Amino acid sequence: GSDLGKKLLEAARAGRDDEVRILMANGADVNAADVVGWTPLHLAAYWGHLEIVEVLLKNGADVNAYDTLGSTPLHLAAHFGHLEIVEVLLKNGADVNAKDDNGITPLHLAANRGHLEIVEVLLKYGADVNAQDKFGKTAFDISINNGNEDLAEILQ
Amino acid sequence: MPNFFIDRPIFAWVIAIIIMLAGGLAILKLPVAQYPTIAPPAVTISASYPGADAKTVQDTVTQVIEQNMNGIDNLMYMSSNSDSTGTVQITLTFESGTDADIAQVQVQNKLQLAMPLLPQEVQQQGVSVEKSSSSFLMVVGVINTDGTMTQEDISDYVAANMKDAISRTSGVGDVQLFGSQYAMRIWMNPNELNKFQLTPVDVITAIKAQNAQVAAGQLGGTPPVKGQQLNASIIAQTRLTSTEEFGKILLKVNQDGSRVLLRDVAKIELGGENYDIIAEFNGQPASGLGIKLATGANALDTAAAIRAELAKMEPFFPSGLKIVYPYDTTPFVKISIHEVVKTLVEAIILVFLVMYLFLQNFRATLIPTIAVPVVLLGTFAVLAAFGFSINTLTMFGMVLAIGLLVDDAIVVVENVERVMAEEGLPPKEATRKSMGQIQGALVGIAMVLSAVFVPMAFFGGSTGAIYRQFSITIVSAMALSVLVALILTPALCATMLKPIAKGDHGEGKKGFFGWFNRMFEKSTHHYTDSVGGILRSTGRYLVLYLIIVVGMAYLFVRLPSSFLPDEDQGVFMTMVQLPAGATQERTQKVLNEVTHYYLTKEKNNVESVFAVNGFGFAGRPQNTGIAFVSLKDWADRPGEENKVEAITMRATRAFSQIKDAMVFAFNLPAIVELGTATGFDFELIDQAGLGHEKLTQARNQLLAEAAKHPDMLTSVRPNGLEDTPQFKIDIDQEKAQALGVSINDINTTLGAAWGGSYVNDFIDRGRVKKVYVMSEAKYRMLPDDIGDWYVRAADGQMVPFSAFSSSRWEYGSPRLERYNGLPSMEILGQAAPGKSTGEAMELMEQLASKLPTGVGYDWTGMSYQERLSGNQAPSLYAISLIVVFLCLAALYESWSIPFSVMLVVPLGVIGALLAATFRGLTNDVYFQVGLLTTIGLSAKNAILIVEFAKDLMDKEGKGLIEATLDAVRMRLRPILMTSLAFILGVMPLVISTGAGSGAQNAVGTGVMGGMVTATVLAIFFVPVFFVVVRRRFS
Amino acid sequence: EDTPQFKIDIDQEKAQALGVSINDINTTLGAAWGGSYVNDFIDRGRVK
Amino acid sequence: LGTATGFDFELIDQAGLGHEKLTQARNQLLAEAAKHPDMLTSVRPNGL
Ligand SMILES: CCCCCCCCCCCCCCCCCCCC(=O)O[C@H](COC(=O)CCCCCCCCCCCCCC)COP(=O)(O)OCCN
Ligand SMILES: CCCCCCCCCCCCO[C@@H]1O[C@H](CO)[C@@H](O[C@H]2O[C@H](CO)[C@@H](O)[C@H](O)[C@H]2O)[C@H](O)[C@H]1O
Ligand SMILES: CCCCCCCCCCCCO[C@H]1O[C@H](CO)[C@@H](O[C@H]2O[C@H](CO)[C@@H](O)[C@H](O)[C@H]2O)[C@H](O)[C@H]1O
Ligand SMILES: CN(C)c1ccc(O)c2c1C[C@H]1C[C@H]3[C@H](N(C)C)C(O)=C(C(N)=O)C(=O)[C@@]3(O)C(O)=C1C2=O
Ligand SMILES: CCCCCCCCCC(=O)OC[C@H](CO)OC(=O)CCCCCCCCC
Ligand SMILES: CCCCCCCCCCCCCC
Ligand SMILES: CCCCCCCCCC[N+](C)(C)[O-]
Ligand SMILES: CCCCCCCCCCCC
Ligand SMILES: CCCCCCCCCC
Ligand SMILES: CCCCCCCCCC
Ligand SMILES: CCCCCCCC
Ligand SMILES: CCCCCC
Ligand SMILES: [Cl-]
Ligand code: NA
Repeated sequence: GSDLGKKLLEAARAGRDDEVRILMANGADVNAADVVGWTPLHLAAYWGHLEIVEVLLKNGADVNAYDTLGSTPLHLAAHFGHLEIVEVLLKNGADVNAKDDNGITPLHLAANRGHLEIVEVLLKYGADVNAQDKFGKTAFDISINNGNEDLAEILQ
Repeated sequence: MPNFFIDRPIFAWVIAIIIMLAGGLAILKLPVAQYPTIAPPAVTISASYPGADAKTVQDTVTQVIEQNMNGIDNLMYMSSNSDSTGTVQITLTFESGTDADIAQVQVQNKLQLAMPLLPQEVQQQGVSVEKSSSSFLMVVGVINTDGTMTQEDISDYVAANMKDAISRTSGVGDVQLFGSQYAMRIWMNPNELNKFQLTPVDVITAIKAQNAQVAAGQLGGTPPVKGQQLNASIIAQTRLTSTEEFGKILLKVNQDGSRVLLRDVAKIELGGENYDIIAEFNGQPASGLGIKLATGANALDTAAAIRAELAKMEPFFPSGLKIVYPYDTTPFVKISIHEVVKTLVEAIILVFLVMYLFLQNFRATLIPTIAVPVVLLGTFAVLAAFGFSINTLTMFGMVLAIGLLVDDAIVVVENVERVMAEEGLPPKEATRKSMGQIQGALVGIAMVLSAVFVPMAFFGGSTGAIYRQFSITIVSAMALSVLVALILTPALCATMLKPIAKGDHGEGKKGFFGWFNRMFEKSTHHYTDSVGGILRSTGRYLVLYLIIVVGMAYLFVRLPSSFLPDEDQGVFMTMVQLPAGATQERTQKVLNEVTHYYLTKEKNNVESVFAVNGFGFAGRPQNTGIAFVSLKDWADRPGEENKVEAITMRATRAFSQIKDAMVFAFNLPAIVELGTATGFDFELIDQAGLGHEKLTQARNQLLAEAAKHPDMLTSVRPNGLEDTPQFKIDIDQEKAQALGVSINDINTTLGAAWGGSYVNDFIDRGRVKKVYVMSEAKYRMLPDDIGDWYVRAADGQMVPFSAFSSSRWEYGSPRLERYNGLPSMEILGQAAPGKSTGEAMELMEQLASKLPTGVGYDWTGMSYQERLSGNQAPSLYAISLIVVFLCLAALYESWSIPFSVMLVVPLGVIGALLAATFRGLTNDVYFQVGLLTTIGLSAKNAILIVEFAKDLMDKEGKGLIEATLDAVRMRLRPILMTSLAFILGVMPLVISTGAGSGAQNAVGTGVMGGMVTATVLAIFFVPVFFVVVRRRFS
Repeated sequence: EDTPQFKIDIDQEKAQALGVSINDINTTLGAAWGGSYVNDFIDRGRVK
Repeated sequence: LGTATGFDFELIDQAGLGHEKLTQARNQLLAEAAKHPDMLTSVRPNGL
């Protein structure tokens, strides 16, 4: 962990586009990670900062970087309903079937929070609809348990 | 009335004697404290939820209590903190003048009815309702030097053998332990628990069974069988008393018949209730007592009594234990008293010298030497009657009134000495005529000065309570001075002064006093010639007056505003702030570096560093700490370079090097509740259930905009904490039910192990203390450790936590704030250099009206009080000016002549502003009260010039210029005498650099400069004012 | 003046071995020798 | 203060009679009050 690495983590989180720009020019470590294993891309994905997700990927950020529990930026973006960031991550080669330590995928998380637009995008980029978590649950099992009629019909 | 007492000097002496005894009695019985109660009454509700996060605390404790704080009288506002230390503090602030006891009992009564709605673990810990205050009398440190005791061991010894005795000590109002009494700590091992198919649930169940009080009954209890001879109580099971007994608690009997005891699955020791704080004093383990002074108590007596009780405890102290006094106010308060008594005594000595220099007889010098003490003693008797204390504000209030008290004495005696010299009348007849000339004016002056000072007592809020201390002190001293001037002083003059033959001005004397009288008589003719010339060309002086008025107005706007000067109190604070999520050990390494700096780079200045790791003022997570620095005595720190302000700046500059840690030193404020000079306290409020995240975005939007106006706003930051990574674990209900694992067993196992659990009480050497079960550190540090905790299913199989749970990283708040029941975020800031708080607040309001839908705002603390204190000022200034005018109108029997007196105001103010500006001081409370007394004395000088002038025109039919010239001639000597005595009297306060010099400098500087100009200008300008005002109106 | 006390001591280990719960023992001893306030009843319209 | 010329009477059960007997006593008192229209007017219970 470097001085500019810490500055980039804080800037990526806060959504300060202009500060990230200056930090990219000075070569702030894009693979900088905090104690839980979150990169600037993780943080930008979580808090929904589209411009910074794009700028970090341009500057050779790991699109499939995983935290200490095996969660990727696509997991975060899919879970918190950031449609534009999900599309960008998938276009820059994000593993659509990425499994965390619980066996949970972006499709599982999106299904759980009922993000219909995101579920369609994930399925479009070839998300495994039959993918089971550690409890043997699919995105379909989540849709019927949540009682989401629209979602259950799409996961046919 | 003066005539009455000239013929009755014994009656006069009797009145002086009664006043002296009343004052003498008051001096002995009057309370003593550094500062009186200023801040409006506040009641704090405090609750602990062991192992609870900010949201859990907020949504199960804080919201329920807040919803039940209804039907309570005189509530201004309500604010709360819920943080991830498992702590809630709700603060209810009440209208100034509210009974603090009624406020507290009303709050705790409404809480009592809300207690059944709180979680069982919160009801078990309890919910404290306390009168809020931050002023400690002193902090007693208790350390161990031979390395045989931890902070936990010292805390328990202090709690068991010291705290109660100090609480019982005379004048002690409250005592806070810096630590807890011991708890029985059961440190659980999950490997051993799983080995014998046991969980924390079984540990808790066994402790409640085998550590308990059990009711039995009596032998031969009523109603008995008739003939029963013996009646005795049956004692059954009573609470355990030792780590040995807790160790032997039976958990399981195995198939083969071997016993599983609690010591087989846990480490068992006496430890602290909490491990959040790590206290060190010069690197050595430390506890201590925070002692507050009781209402109406004498601070000096209490401090002596505390040290007397600590002395009695010395012989029983375990080896290595030692008392230290890192903070004690009473040395400072003792120096304040000494310095004030010194100033009042020097003032009386200087009046004696000036009185002899001019009047040159010892009988004259004795009259003020009697009169001034009588007034000062009388003033204490009236303070006592109003229920005031001898404090910094009331003591310096008397110092600021010295000029007014000295003048009343000098005016009466000097005028008798003149009347005798000019007319040849004997003392008694001379005193009658002399009082005849001034007695009407003295009463007029009393009413005018009442009109000036009395309205100062009716400002609301904290600043009002401060101004009220000076107002009553000064009005009382002034009021008694006039009573003594009309009763005692005339009687003393009539009976003590020797006659002076008509024409004898001591010009015929030899030596210094002959030369002086010749010089001063010659100087008086030079003065009357100058006024003669000034009065021939009054036009250019009205021009010079407006230049002064404009210069005054200009200097007023440029002079930075403040409350009370910073002081060298031999102590200051160092703040240690690490990045969010930083651990206790990382914070400890920075504090070790900060402590090492002070005992190395400032070994000459620093006596001790009190390092409190895991303590902050806006939340106490693991990434925060403070170093409380105590300095060596003032005597051993000579020069400005070795004072708190210089050490502070040096420390801050050195520590700015420290990487990944915000560290800075700062002096303590005079009174904490007033806040910073032109600071504001803003609340951003969620008014439409937006939630934490949308309110954060709104906060950032406001902060971003505030940063774009550095011309108006400076250091606009949040007071709270930023969201941090947290470990969300989801229990799969289906998997739990499938394996036959109850959710109670899962939630207890997790909570008990990782969070800790208060089970019940035991009795340690005759003292009831708490029993906590918790995981030993090494099994609750990292996410992988979650899988090492097992829960027994219905069928008896041990199921790991991994089998029925899933986890992920998310962000959440470690401290959630609420204002008047709604989610809030406190924003601090201050007006830019040259800008007023009003302007800064006006912009913040403008910026706030541009935030998203459902985001409101309010002002709190100093900002709430400023809005309500600022709106009163115009009314109080107006009432003061109107009543002054009306009193002078009644005195002079004229609507016009009053203006000639009132025009003097700027002549004093200009000198005060020049002296303050030049010396680099601020427009503070001491300076402001200084202006009123300077205005007061110059007004008094002017009143008597105009009375003498007007009387000569009315009675002796003299001309305007003739009357004015004869008036200023007669008033020259008394005006110069008062000014020479008083200026010399405040000279020590101006040059002072010792302890309490900040206050002395603030009192002295403005008064000295103000008196210099007030004296020099008024003697030339008052005659101009009178001539111009008489000409313009007939 | 100081009074004599009859200290009874329940062996919880020996009780557990015989298959009797401590709660049943505590209630039995307490209820019998000291009495036990169970709940209220209504005597001629007054709670007692 | 009140309702000009109105009274506010409280019938009391002093001997644990019960609600049923006290209701009869109330009815007896209401009936007798109706038999004196020259003195008492609108004499009625406030309860249900
Ligand atoms: C506040 C509102 C609330 C309501 C309060 C109501 C009460 C108001 C105060 C009442 C004051 C009125 C005074 C009455 C005096 C009557 C005496 C008349 C005779 C006289 O010439 O007065 C002599 C004294 O005055 C003198 O010789 C004094 C010198 C001349 C006037 C001096 C002016 C005093 C200073 C004014 C300060 C401004 C005050 C503002 C309120 C006493 O002569 P004698 O009768 O004993 O002789 C023997 C003759 N046979
Ligand atoms: C930095 C401090 C500055 C403070 C401001 C200064 C004001 C206080 C000093 C007052 C000094 C008065 O000094 C006085 O001035 C007047 C000017 O009108 C002189 O008067 C002179 O001019 C007038 C007008 O033409 C003539 O009538 C008169 O015969 C002549 O002597 C006096 O002879 C002199 O003694
Ligand atoms: C045992 C004695 C207890 C004393 C309690 C002290 C209360 C202080 C709590 C707040 C501390 C947090 O720090 C914050 O408040 C300080 C108030 O002292 C501010 O300090 C401010 O007021 C001081 C008044 O003496 C000035 O000397 C400083 O120049 C000024 O900046 C800091 O700029 C700010 O960072
Ligand atoms: C903040 N304060 C003045 C100090 C200074 C030095 C200290 O060494 C300590 C404190 C606060 C006190 C608060 C007390 C509190 N209480 C009076 C028992 C308390 O309940 C807690 C708590 N975390 O709830 C403590 O940490 C505490 O035990 C503690 O460890 C302290 C402590 O050790
Ligand atoms: C003789 C005429 C004196 C009139 C002035 C008295 C005003 C005092 C009003 C009051 O009670 O407020 C006290 C106030 C509290 O902070 O103390 C002060 O701040 C001092 C105010 C000095 C103002 C100088 C005026 C110059 C222009 C005329
Ligand atoms: C002798 C002086 C009396 C002073 C009384 C002051 C009371 C005025 C009340 C101020 C509040 C007005 C708000 C508009
Ligand atoms: C401490 C009280 C001292 C009182 C002494 C005053 C004596 C006054 C006598 C004056 N006399 C009547 C003689 O003129
Ligand atoms: C608020 C009232 C102020 C009092 C002003 C009275 C002035 C009267 C002037 C009479 C001129 C002849
Ligand atoms: C708030 C009460 C203010 C009253 C001030 C009166 C002072 C008179 C002293 C003699
Ligand atoms: C030429 C100016 C004269 C001024 C002299 C004033 C004398 C004041 C003595 C106190
Ligand atoms: C016992 C302390 C008395 C102090 C008196 C102070 C007088 C100003
Ligand atoms: C004649 C003097 C008047 C004094 C009243 C206070
Ligand atoms: Cl003499
Ligand atoms: Na539960």
